[PDB]
Amino acid sequence: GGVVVDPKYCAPYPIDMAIVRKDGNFVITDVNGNLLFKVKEPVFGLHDKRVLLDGSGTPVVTLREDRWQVFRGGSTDQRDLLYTVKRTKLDVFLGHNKDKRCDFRVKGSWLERSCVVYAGESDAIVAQMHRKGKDNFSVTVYPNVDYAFIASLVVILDDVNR
Repeated sequence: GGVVVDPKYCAPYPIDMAIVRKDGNFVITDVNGNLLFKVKEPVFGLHDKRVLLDGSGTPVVTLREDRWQVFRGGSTDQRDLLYTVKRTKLDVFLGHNKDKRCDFRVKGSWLERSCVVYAGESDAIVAQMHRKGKDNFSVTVYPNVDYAFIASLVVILDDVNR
């Protein structure tokens, strides 16, 4: 129940995330510094779409906007819809969920660096933010949890703050 984007983005040990900023084009890498994804606006003069790229520049997911849809790779087609995010904090429904139990939810505060992601029908914590051009927080992704999936929520939490 931890695979959302691709089972390949699921490690057997916890992965700490980090955001670094050099119009929301920034990077999320691990805390040692290795780039996990590059986050960018796909079109100049268009702030409602962002794309997560791996280090080869290949699109992993595309987020398109109080409501966001996240798509496979570099697409915005309904046939590539992975999940929808609705603004206790954020609720996450996978594509097949056409109705009203969340598959995941986000609670806590972005500015307090207390974001925590929970699996719906189990309430298991799958990711946890900790307060520390690096931003003032880390996000631990727990084993077998899809870290590309957690990265978009970070992207979405950052979208709401900005």
